[PDB]
Amino acid sequence: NLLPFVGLNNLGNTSYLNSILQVLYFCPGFKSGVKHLFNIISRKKEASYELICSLQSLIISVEQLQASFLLNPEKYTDELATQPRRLLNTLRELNPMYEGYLQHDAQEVLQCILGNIQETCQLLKKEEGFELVEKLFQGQLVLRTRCLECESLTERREDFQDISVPVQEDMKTLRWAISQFASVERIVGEDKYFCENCHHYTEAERSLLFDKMPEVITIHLKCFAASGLSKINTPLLTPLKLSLEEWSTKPTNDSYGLFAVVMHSGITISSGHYTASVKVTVQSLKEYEGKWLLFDDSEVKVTEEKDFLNSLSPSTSPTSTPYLLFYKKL
Amino acid sequence: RKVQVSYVIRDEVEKYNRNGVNALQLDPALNRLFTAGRDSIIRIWSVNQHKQDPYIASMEHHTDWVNDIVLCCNGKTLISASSDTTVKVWNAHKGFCMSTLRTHKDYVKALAYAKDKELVASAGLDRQIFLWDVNTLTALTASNNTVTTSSLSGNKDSIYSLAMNQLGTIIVSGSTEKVLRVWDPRTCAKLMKLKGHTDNVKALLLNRDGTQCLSGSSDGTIRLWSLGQQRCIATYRVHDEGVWALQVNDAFTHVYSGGRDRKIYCTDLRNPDIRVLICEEKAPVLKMELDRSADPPPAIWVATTKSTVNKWTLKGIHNITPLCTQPDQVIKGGASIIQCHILNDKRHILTKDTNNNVAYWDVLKACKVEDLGKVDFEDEIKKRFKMVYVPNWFSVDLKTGMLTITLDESDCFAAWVSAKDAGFSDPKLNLGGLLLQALLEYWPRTHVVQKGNGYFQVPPHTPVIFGEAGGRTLFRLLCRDSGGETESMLLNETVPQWVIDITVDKNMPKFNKIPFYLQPHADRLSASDMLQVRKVMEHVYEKILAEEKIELLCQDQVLDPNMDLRTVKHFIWKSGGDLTLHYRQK
Amino acid sequence: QEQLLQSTFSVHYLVLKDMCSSILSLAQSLLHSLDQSIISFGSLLYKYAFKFFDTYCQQEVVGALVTHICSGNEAEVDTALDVLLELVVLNPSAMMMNAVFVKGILDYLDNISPQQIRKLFYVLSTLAFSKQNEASSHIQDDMHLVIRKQLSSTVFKYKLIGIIGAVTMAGIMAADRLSDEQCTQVTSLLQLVHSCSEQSPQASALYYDEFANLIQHEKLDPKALEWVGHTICNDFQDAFVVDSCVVPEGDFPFPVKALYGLEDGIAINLLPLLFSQDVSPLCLAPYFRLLRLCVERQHNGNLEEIDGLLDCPIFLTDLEPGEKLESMSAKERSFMCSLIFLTLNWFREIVNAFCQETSPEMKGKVLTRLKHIVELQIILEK
Amino acid sequence: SMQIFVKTLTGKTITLEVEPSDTIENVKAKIQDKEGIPPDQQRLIFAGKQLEDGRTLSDYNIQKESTLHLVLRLRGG
Ligand SMILES: [Zn+2]
Repeated sequence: NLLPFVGLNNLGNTSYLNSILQVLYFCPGFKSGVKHLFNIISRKKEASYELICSLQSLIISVEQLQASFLLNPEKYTDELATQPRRLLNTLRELNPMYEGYLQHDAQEVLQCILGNIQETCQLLKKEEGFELVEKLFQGQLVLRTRCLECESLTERREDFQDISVPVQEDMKTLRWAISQFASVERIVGEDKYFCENCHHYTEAERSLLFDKMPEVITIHLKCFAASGLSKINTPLLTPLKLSLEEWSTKPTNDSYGLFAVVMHSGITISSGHYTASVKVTVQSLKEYEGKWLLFDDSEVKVTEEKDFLNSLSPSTSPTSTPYLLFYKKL
Repeated sequence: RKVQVSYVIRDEVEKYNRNGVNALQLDPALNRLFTAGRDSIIRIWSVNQHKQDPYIASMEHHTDWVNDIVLCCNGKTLISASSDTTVKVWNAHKGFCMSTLRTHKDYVKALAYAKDKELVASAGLDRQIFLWDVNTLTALTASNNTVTTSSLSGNKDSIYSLAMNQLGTIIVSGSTEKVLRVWDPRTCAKLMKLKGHTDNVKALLLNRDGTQCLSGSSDGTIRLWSLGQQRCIATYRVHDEGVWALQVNDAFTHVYSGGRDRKIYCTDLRNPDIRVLICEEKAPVLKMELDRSADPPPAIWVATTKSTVNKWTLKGIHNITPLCTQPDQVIKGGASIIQCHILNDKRHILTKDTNNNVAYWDVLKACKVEDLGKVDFEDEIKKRFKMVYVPNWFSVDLKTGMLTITLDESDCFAAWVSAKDAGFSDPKLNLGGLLLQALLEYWPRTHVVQKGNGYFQVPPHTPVIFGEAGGRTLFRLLCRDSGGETESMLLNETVPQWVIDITVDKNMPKFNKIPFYLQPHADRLSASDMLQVRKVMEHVYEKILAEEKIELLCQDQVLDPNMDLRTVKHFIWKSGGDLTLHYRQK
Repeated sequence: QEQLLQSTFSVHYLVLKDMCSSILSLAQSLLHSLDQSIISFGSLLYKYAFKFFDTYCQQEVVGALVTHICSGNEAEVDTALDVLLELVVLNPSAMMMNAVFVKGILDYLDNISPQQIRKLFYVLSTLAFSKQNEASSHIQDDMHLVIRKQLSSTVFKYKLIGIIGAVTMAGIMAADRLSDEQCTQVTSLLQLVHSCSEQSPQASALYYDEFANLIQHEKLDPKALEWVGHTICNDFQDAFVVDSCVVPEGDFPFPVKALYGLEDGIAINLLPLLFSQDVSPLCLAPYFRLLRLCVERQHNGNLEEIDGLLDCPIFLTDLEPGEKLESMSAKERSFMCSLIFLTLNWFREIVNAFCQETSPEMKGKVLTRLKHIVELQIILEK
Repeated sequence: SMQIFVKTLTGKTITLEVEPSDTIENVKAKIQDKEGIPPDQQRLIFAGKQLEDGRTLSDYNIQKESTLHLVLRLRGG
């Protein structure tokens, strides 16, 4: 009954890292990129880099156990999984907060992993494909301010890796959440914009626009509120198909398809459990194409697409709150 | 909230506008024009062509942008709205503020007037619309200072324009809701919700009987509405950019419009094809006033973002190349300070205005030192750089086109400067404490008799303003007026404790202390920020003539003997830890 | 009296509601006392405030109780836990939305005794399964994950806390008043506890002790009893019970024989497992008690299935001192002293099982075992 | 002194008056005055990078009209 998909063992309050690693492993082009960086580093060494090495070791380890299970399925009975002990240890050196066995944010550890990959890429490119994070997860935002007195426009350029959107007002769909993010908003009253053309505090309209789009659109759901901090257990209506044309500087025909969801189970924000649900994109592996795998640490299940989306629906109240949505470019 | 003390560095008489003009009101009986300036001053001008100097009076009681003015009661009363969240009643014949209405919670942007009923409505960014009867407002006295308020409701966003009809039976509101809301001022009941605009509305007009409404919006379209049918009966698109000002004739057949595109057009309402380009202004048009002495109007007064107010003749509209090329009459305007730099001593400021002139100011004495002409502003900053560091103790805002200096409890007393370092001939001096004593010099409560701080004096005409931090103006007065009976009683209630401590109790503020490390170059010490390097030099000398034998180092650089520790920590140190100094024999 | 306090709140809660903060401060001070009359009144002052006041003062009541449970006093923690249980039973709907604060006590289990930990899990479990609404399902799956990450904890104390909490939850989960999907869900929880405690013998012993007390003192669904009895009976047979036909073999430094039989048979393979430790034999007694109770519950007091365990011999050495007590080494006596304790504990548990029989020869076997306990106990002092 | 924007948990933009020399502790304290979220529970994301405590706004090249994003920690394990 064991599926040919390697899970990850919980080393003690590390399902935040396991859910991220399973999403990153199945992310299109991430395994290919990390292999390429390892080749450059290994050749450079044979002629700071530990995180790239640790990622390579984990990817190979997952690959070999998957290979061995296919050849000899009788060798494994209870569960097929491996331990990211080396990768976890590297995170403790890079970030001291990971020392111990406490519970951590899944988006934060993904940010730490992706942030240090780009630093290694920049250092290697400085010493010298190389644009792993930038082509995959990094896009460009255009933030426009319109003073309501003089009607002058000011613009800013800012990069982004994830789109943090609200889930509540203070049913709703993902379209509403991105509207609350990038549609025009009026800042008034206590939050007046200081126009340097008027030399005065004025009301203004702020709108965000997508200029450059990455290969992977990460949506960070603010499933938490303040009054006092609490968790919002009601999800949005997450669609399988997403088009960011409404909020783009140029008209585009490029749509994105959902391929990974990171969920959080718990009634509070200070503790809980993280699980990942990933869509599957040798001959026996093709029977899982178009299906969703749920990664509950070392246990891997499989779910049909129509059943998985119903599990995400707010109508059937789920105990696992979606927290990160990953969309890949079609 | 916390009370802040602020004052304006200016001349006694500001004859000309130092910023743009937001509103215009014309008095046909006395031939007088009123300009609501962005420099917080209302001015009266004689529109008679004979007078080479049209200036009459300045109505200076606001502390921020004056947004709207209405001239009511046959030119005897003026109502004004301002960004300081207050509505004020003025004596338009003498030119003094009679009362202040503090019902609004945000900027007050619009004033509507009904001539027949003497009814005035004030609306603003707090989404409120209040109705006022001028006769009740003008009849207020010291004992009779209570008024019943009738406020319209229903508007879900900030109002930018307001209008009423001649008969006082229809009131229309324009806001960023992109819709027009109409009430009946008599019953305060909602009538209709006009829709069709796709942007903010800044201009509104109504006819005598209040059955048709003209509205101009930031979307660049003028819409004529029918209140009977509750629909838009015509739309006019004659402007490239948003329409900000509207004027109509007594027959309500020709509309005069101007906006951000700087062009003014005369369009016939019966047929939009007949359009006349009156002029092309040098700045975006904020407001226009029609000369209604004759029909058709002979001329129009135009207020823009510049300090100059121009009058354009309208002879030949009914008789693209503009009709006019030069304004018939011109009201002169001043210069607005647009750039500001506080020098390293925290006592002098270099400013650059809209005329590119650069001036040198003394904050402590609250006066201008010298005009530097059209010298490059950045170069003048470099030519006046000094290797000294004084902590920030004031803030500068240029919202009125003038120098306003704000003093806050957090950092007013952070700058201790020796008398020798300043121009006063050495005892230690606190710049913030000295300025506060000079601002409140005429206040009898500060007398124990000597007056002031005994070193300098701000000009007597300096407007001293007390207001809440990010709030409302508690009390405004001139420096020389603190001795009056009314002002002194008001000062006792508004002046906060942190100003009483220094100006009345004569207490001395804290002395900031900077600890530092002395180590031999190859024992933590705490000293005053003003301590010179010589004092540290002689301390090491006694530990082991002192000037000659000992050289102190920081970051492998030599320290000037006359330089102070405060300057060393700021420039040379370039580190986020306790300042370390290294001593070695010469 | 209680009735005066009950009547006071019942008809004049309108005026008392204005001062809920003042009443709760009075209630909290009363609970710090040492007399039961004062403590009982202070607990009542908490319960009546929760019953009659509004939502905001109810959160104050729960927050005040959580502070008492985290205070450290044995008297306060015991009393406040009783108040929490009463509030859950009385008004589960009001306590339903206060579960976040009650869940917060789990962060302070270090200064809470194991007896109070069991009670804290009982109120949490009975509150999570009080209703079937969507609010309960969030807490139900929340409680499962808290224990799931305690069962797998490397820290031994939290591993034991996970066993106590998971056995406690299964009691409410399988409590008889149960559909198949609930029956397999509680069964999966027990399979989780069994797997986690397999390695550690003392942790495995706690699982048997806690789960046996649940079978004895609680009435559960028959289907739940069906699975537990099946898995225990076969595992116990495979673990300890061995055939008497096959002679023992090994590298034992002692002669190994079958001892203490009565009157082709089964026997308890006690000694070789004890020697190999130089299921663990240390869990033989608590495990058999679990087997006996599970068999008894399904058959309603009938126990023919474990008849052979009473009279079966025990694989033991020549336990009589053959004038070699002084020559015995320290390792040998220490091993053999544990041999006597495990043999005595097995016989004591055997007596517990068949002490309620009626048949004459059935009773004589028990008395013979009772005689064996006494005489073998005398050998212990040697 | 400049003005920056912070998009809060509801997506609603607020404004702060900051110095280029202000530390991330100071910025987080300003948000607490406007939002009520304790600084230790605050995560500030600028241009895809989380602002680290102990550094200043000049380290990240944060200038006028720069937008920060405020999120909390959803701890799991
Ligand atoms: Zn502006």
